[PDB]
Amino acid sequence: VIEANLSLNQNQLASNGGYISSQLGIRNESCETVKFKYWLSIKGPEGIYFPAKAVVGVDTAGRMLNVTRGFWVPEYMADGKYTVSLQVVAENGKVFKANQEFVKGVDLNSLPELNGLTIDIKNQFGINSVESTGGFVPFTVDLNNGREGEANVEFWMTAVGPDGLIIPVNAREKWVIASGDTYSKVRGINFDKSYPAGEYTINAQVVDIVSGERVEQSMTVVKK
Amino acid sequence: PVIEANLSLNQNQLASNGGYISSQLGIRNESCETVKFKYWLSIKGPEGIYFPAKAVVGVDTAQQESDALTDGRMLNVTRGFWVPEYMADGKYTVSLQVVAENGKVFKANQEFVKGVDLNSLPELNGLTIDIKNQFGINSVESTGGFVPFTVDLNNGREGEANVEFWMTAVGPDGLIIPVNAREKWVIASGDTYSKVRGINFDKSYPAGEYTINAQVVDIVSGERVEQSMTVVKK
Ligand SMILES: [Cl-]
Repeated sequence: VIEANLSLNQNQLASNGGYISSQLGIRNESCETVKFKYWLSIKGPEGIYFPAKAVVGVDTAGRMLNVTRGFWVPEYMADGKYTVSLQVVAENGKVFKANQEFVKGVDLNSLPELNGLTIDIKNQFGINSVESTGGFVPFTVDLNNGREGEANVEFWMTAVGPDGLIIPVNAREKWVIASGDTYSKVRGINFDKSYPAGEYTINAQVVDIVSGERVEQSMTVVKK
Repeated sequence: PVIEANLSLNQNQLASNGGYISSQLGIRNESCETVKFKYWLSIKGPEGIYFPAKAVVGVDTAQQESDALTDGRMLNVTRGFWVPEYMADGKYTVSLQVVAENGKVFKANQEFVKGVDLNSLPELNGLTIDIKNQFGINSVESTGGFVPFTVDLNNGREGEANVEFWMTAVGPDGLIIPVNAREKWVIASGDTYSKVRGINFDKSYPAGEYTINAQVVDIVSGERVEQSMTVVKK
C-alpha cells in the first residue's frame, strides 16, 4: 500500500555535530490510489525529539515520491545515538515508518560506554512484537568494566508504553564492578494480556554514580 | 470506573543534592464485584529520565504480580525512593498506575521538583518559558480535532537571549509529529517573545496519548529546557 524508504548520506558526526542529508522515498504500490500525510523527525539521547520536515499531505492522484531533506545537528546536542524517522500515516490509519541511525561524538560500531565501562544490552532473541494475548521477551545485560579501577554503577529498566504507562522491567540495582569484571544478567518482561496494544520502548539506564554520567539504551517491542 | 487510584508524596521540593521521597498509594475498588489488577509506581523526569520506584540490594528477579480487591475494599501501601544528586534538576512526575484485568488503565500522578522552585516557570538563567494548552483542551475526538498552544518566553536577563525553539507531538505507534519547526529567536533584555502554534490531529492519526513536547535551547550556553503537555485522541 505504502512503502517508505529512508537513506542518510552520512551516519557519523564528530562532537561538534554537522549536516545530514536525508533521501526520502514513499511508494504507492497497490492498485488503488492513496492519500497520506508524512514528516521527518529525530529522536536522540537525553529525551531529545526534534522535527526535520513539517507535516505534508499527499494524494497520489499511484506515483513514487522522492524528496531530499537535510538537517543540522548542533554541537549543544548530546553525544550519542540518534534515530531519524520517516513516518507516513495513510488516510485509513495505517502507519509506515522507515528509520536510520546516526551517531554524534561516538563510534558507530562500538558499544555505548561510560569511560571504559561498556554497556551491552540487547533484545536477546530479536523479538520485536508479541501477540495481544500476551508474550514474554528476555533481554541480555552485560556491563563490562574495562577500566583500571573499579566501576560503581546503578542500573534499571522500564517499559514506556501506550496510555502513559511506565512499567518497571528491572528495579534499581547498584553494583561495584571490579577492574576486568563483568556484571551479566538476563531480564525478561512478561507482557500480560491486559496491557494495552501499541508500542513499548524498553528503556535501560546505566549510571556511573561517581562521575554522575548516565547512558540510556532504547529497544522497541510492539504488542499487537 | 471500576478502580480509583490516589497518590500523595511527603514532599514536593528537593534541593539540587536530591533526597528521599515517601509516597502514599491508595487503590480502591468502587465496583460491585471483585477486581483483579496489577499496579506499580514509576517516575519520569528531565533529560529523558524514567525510573521505577523500587530498588533492590541484589539482582531483581521479581515478576509483575496481580492483586485483587473484593467489593468496596481498598489497598493502602507506602513506597519510598531516593532521588540521587546526579539526576538532572527540574520537574519530575511520580505516577501510580493500575491496569485492571479487563485492560482498563487508571493513573494518579503528583509532581516534585529538584533544584528549582515549586511554583515557578521553567527557566534558562533568567529567561522564563511559559507554554500552555491555550483553552485547556485535554482530548480530541477520534474523528479529529485541533489544539492551540500559547508560547511566551520572557527575557528577564540584562542582555539579549539567543534561543532555538521547536515542538513535536510524541504519540502512539512511535509517532513523532512536527508541531513547530526549529526557529531561532533573538530576544532583547526585558522583552517577551510570544506566539501561538497549534496541532491538527487528523482523523487518521492513532487513538491514544500524545505528548506535546516543546523544547527551548539557549544557543550560547547550550542549555536546554523541555515542557511536556498531554492530549488524548479518543
Ligand atoms: Cl530529603
